[PDB]
Amino acid sequence: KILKTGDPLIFSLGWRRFQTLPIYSIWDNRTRNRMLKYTPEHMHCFGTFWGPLIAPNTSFCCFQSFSASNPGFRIAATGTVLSVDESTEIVKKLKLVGTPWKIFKNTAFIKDMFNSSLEIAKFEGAAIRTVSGIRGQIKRALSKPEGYFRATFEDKILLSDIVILKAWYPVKPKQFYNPATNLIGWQSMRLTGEIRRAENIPTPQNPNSTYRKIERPERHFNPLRVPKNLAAELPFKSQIVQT
Amino acid sequence: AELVAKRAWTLAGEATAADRPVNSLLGEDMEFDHVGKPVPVVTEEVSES
Amino acid sequence: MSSLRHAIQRRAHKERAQPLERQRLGILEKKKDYRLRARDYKKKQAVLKSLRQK
Amino acid sequence: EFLRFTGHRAFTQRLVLATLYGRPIHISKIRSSSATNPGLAPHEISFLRLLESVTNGSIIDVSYSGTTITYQPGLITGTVPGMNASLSSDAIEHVIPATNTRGITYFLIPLALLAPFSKAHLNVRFTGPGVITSATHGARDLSIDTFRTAVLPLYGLFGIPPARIELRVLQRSCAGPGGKGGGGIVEMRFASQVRLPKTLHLNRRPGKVRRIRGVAYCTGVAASHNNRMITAARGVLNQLVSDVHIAAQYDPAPLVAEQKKKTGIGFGLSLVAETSAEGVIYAADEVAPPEGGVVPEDIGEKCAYQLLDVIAQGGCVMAASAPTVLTLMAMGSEDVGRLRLGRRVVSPELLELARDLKAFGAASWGIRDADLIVSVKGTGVGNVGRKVA
Amino acid sequence: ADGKMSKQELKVYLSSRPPDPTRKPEDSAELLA
Amino acid sequence: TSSADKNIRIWGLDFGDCHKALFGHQDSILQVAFIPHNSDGNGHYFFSASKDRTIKY
Amino acid sequence: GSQLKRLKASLREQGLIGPQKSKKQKRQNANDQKAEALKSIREQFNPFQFKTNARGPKFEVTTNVIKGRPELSRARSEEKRRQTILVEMQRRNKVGGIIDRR
Amino acid sequence: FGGSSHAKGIVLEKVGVEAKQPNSAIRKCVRVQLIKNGKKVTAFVPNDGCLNFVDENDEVLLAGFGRDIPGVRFKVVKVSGVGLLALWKEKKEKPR
Amino acid sequence: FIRREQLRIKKEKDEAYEKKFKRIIAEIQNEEGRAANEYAREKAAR
RNA sequence: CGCAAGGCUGAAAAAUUGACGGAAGGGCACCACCAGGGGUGGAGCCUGCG
Repeated sequence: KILKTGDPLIFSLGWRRFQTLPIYSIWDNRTRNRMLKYTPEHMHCFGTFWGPLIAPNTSFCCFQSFSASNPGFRIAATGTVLSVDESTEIVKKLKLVGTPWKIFKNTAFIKDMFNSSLEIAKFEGAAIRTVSGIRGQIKRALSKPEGYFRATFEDKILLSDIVILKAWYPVKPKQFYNPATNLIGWQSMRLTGEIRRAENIPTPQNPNSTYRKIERPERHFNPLRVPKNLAAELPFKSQIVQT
Repeated sequence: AELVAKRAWTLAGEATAADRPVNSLLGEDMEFDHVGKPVPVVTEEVSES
Repeated sequence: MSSLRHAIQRRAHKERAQPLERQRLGILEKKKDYRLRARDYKKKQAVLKSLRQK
Repeated sequence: EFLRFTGHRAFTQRLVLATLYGRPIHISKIRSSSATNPGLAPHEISFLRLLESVTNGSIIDVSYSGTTITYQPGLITGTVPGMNASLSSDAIEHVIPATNTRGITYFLIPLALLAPFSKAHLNVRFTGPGVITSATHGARDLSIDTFRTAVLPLYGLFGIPPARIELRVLQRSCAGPGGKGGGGIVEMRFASQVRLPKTLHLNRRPGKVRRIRGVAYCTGVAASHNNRMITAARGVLNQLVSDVHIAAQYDPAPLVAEQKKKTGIGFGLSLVAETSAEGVIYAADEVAPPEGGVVPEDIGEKCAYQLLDVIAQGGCVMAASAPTVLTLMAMGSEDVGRLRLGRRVVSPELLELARDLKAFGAASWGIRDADLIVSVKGTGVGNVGRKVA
Repeated sequence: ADGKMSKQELKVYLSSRPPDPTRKPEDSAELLA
Repeated sequence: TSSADKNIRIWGLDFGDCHKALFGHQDSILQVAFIPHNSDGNGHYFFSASKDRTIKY
Repeated sequence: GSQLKRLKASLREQGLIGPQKSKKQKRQNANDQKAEALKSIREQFNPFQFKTNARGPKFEVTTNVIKGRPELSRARSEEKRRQTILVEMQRRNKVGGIIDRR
Repeated sequence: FGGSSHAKGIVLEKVGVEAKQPNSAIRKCVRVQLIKNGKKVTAFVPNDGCLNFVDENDEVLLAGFGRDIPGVRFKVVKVSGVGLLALWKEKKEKPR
Repeated sequence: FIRREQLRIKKEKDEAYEKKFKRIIAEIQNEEGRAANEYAREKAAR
C-alpha cells in the first residue's frame, strides 16, 4: 500500500516507538515545500510530524500496525531525520475556479469565483490564468452583479474555458502523539480505510475529477472575411475576384 | 472523526464560489503572484528629491 | 539521461475533461487547441494587415 | 515552569543555558529588596525581547509584580526568511530603549555564545537610543573592541571560525547623561554554525607575553585625547614590553531622538596582551565617567594597571571571558576538555555558572593542580536544528 | 607618540573581522617592434 | 572663547566638547563676559564685544 | 498676477532678492520675522503639496484654505502598513511570544 | 588519484542542494573528502532522485567519469558498501 | 502595499540566488578543471 | 592580493562681464476687455480625490 498524509503511522525513532500522523510534502523545485497528498512511489518525500526531538541524520523505521495477522511485510517506510523545528512552513495549492460571463476581445467578465467586492478588492491585481494557458490579471471589481470582476487577459478566451487563480494556503500538521507503550497497553489509532470499512461510509469520488477520454473533433476554422470597404479600396493587381 | 469527515474548502484544491461562505477570503492568509509593475505612489521623499 | 529514468518516470500524465455540468458549452480548450486558434488568428491578421498596407 | 531559580545574579547566563539545554526555567524574586524600582530592569526586559526575537517557539511570561518570570525555550532559528525576517541576508532589527544603563556587550556575549548553536545565520542589528558601544562603569562591561579581539578568538579556538564572524559598528557611543542613553548602532553576523564545538585543551603554560596591541577610542571629545592616553599607557608598559601599539579611533557624535540630540560623549581605552604560545590574550578596559571629566593620562595609567593586574593574575583565560569558554566547553562533545585557570581567577560569577550547570544537568568539574586545571565533561547536545543536507 | 601601528595591524585589529588565533629598450629588434 | 577668527566657541568643560561654534561678529571679537549671579535666573548668558563696534548679548 | 511675479514681489518685500545694498544701507539696517514669513512663502507658492477646492465654501456663514495633505497622509499610511502588515508578512509562522502582564 | 582505480571518501556537504532546476549538474554534484590523501574533491551522483541516498558523513566509493560543469572528474559508485545504482533501482537497503 | 512588498522581495531574492550560484558553479568548475589539467599534464609527461 | 582605507574634529564665491528696479513703446491671450453661449453649484445615484 501507499501511505497517505494525515493517516497515522508508528515511528521507530530513537528509543521511542510512537504513533503520530505526518504530513508528506515535496520540495517543489526547491522553492516552497508543497504538501503532497500521498507518498510518492519509489521517491523520497519529506515528512513532518509532531514527536520528540532527535538530533538529525538519525535513521528511522516506520510501521503501520503491530499485528501478527498482517499477510505481508509489516514495515512501511524508512528514512532519516532531516532537521527539527517548530512551526513548519508546509503549503498546499488552493485554486479559486471561475467561469467567464461576458467575453470581449481581451477583458472578460468572470463570474463564479468570488462572492463580494471586498474579496475582489483583496485579490486585486492577482495573476489569473485560463486552463488553456492564457495569462491575465484581475483588474477591477464589478458593481451590479455582486461577486463578478473584470480581468484583462492575454488574448481572447472562450466561454468554454475555466479561469483559475492559484493561491498557496498554509497547512499545519496536527499535534497528536501516541506513545506505543506495548508492555502496558495502548490505543492504536486506525487508518482511514479501516475507519471507512468499520463505520460504513464510502470513499469520496468526484465524477468531474475522474479522468475520461476526450473526443476532439478536428479544428476547422472559417475562411478569411475581408471587409467591404477595404476589399473595394485595394488596388487592381490585388483585387479580390469572387464569382 | 476528523479524518473521516469532509474536507474544508481550503483543503479542497478547487474552491469555487458555491462551496465557501460569503466573505470567507478575508479571514485567510494566502500568497499568490501578481502581474505587472505597480505604479509608484508619490511620497514626500520623492517630491523632495 | 534516458536510461536513468524508470517506467513510472516515463508514464504519461492524463488530461482532464470539461466538467459534466458544463459540457454543453463545448470542449475545454487546452494548450494544443489554443495554439491552433492563435495560429489561425495570427495568419488572418497578417493577411489583413498586408491588405490594409496595399 | 519546571526548573526553579532565584535571584537576579547571572540572569542572562541562566536564560541562555535554558535556551541551549531546552530546560524550562522559572526565575523568581528578581528585586525583593528594592522598594523604589522592583521587578525587571530595562536591559533585562530588552534581553528578553531579543531572546524571543532570535528564538522560535519560546514562551516568556513576566508577572504582574515583574519580580518573577517563567521561560519555556524553543529552538534558536536565527534569521530565517519565513518567520523572522523577509530575506535570508536581512538583519533582524532590535531596538533597546533610552533607559538602558548596561553596555551592548551585555547583550553580545550571551548572543555570541548562543549563536554557533543556531539553525540559520544570525544577523542581529542593535539600533535605538540606548545602545552604548563603550565600556560602562555600570557592572564594568567590556567595550566592542575588547569584546571582539578578546573573546571571539576563543570561538576560533573551539572551531567556530572567525573568518565568518562580522561584528561591525556603524556609530559608536558612550553613556552620556548619567548612565542612561547611547546611540551607536551595531550589527553582528554569525555565519558559522557548528554541530558540536571541539573539545579543546588549554594546558601548556602561556609564559612569554609577547606583545600588547590596543584600541583607544574617542567619541565627542578632541582627538588629542587618545594620543595623551597612548603616551600614558606606553609610559607604564615601556618598563616591561618593547612593542605596545595602540590604535586611535575618533567619531564625531551619535544622534538620538528626543528633533535629534547628540549624546554619548566620552572616551576610553582597551588593551589586549597577546601571549606568543597560543590563543591566550589578556584584556583590560577603562572608560571616562559620563559626567566626570577626568584626565586621559589617568585613564591610560588605570587601564595599564588593570592590564598588568590581569597579566599577573590569569592562568590562561581572564575572568571576563572565563564563563563563555567554560559554557562552550560544556556544550562540546562527550569528552573532557582541560582549561588552566589561575587560583586568583575563580570568581563568584564563575562559581554561580558551575552551580547553574550542575542544576541544569551537565556534569560537574574536576579541579586538580598543575594555577589549577579545571576539566569539564561535555554533555553532547550541540545544536538541535540544522538542515543536514 | 609611537602608537600608530601599521596598515596591516590596523587591518587585523580595527576591522569587522575578529582576529583568529591560528595565525602568526635594449636592442634594435625590440625597439623596432 | 573669543577668537580673532571672528567667532566665539562654547565648550562644556566636562570632556571639553564644543557645544556650538557660532559666527556672530563682522570683525575679530575682543572680549567676552558672563553675568556672574544666577540669582535672577539668567546666569548662562554672556556678552561679547568686537572690533565692529558691537556688543552682543 | 503670475506666480513668478508674485514670488519676486514677496521676496522683494522680505528683502531676500533686492539690490545689493551698500555698507551705509547695512548700517541703516543694523540701526533700525523673516524666517517665519519665508515659511509662509514656501508654503503658499508651492500649493500642490496640499489639496484645496477652487470654488470656496458653498454657503457663507460668518462665525468667529487647506483641506488635506495627501503627501503627508500617504507617507503616514505607508508607515502604518510598514509597522503592521509587513511585520505580519515577516512573522507569518512564528509561534510564541513574550506575555507581558504589568 | 593515487594509484588505485576507485577511491573512498566522506560526503562533507551536498553542494547545490538548493539549486532550482532538477537535473542540473550543480544539483547532481557532491563535495566529498578522500580518505587516503585528505583532499576535498567534487563528484557527480548519477541522478537527481539518486541524490537522496547520499547522506552526510557516509563512506562513499568513487570512480572516474569517462565521457554542464565540464571538468568534475569523479562519480559516486557505491555508498556505504552498497552500489548506488542498486539503491536507485531499489534492490538493496542502505546499512547505516 | 502587498504588491509592492512582494515584488521588492522577489527581485532581491532572485538576484541573491543568481549571484550565489554563479559563484558556486564558477568555483567548482575552476577547482575541478585546474586539477584535471594538472593531471593531464602529469599524464602526458609519462 | 595591493592601493583606495588615519579624524584642528563634534548635524541644521565670482565681477572692468555682477545684484535689483522705474519710464516709454511694441506684440499676444476666451488663464484679458467687448458680444453672446454653455457647464458646475438646487433634488437623487455613484466612480474617484481628501
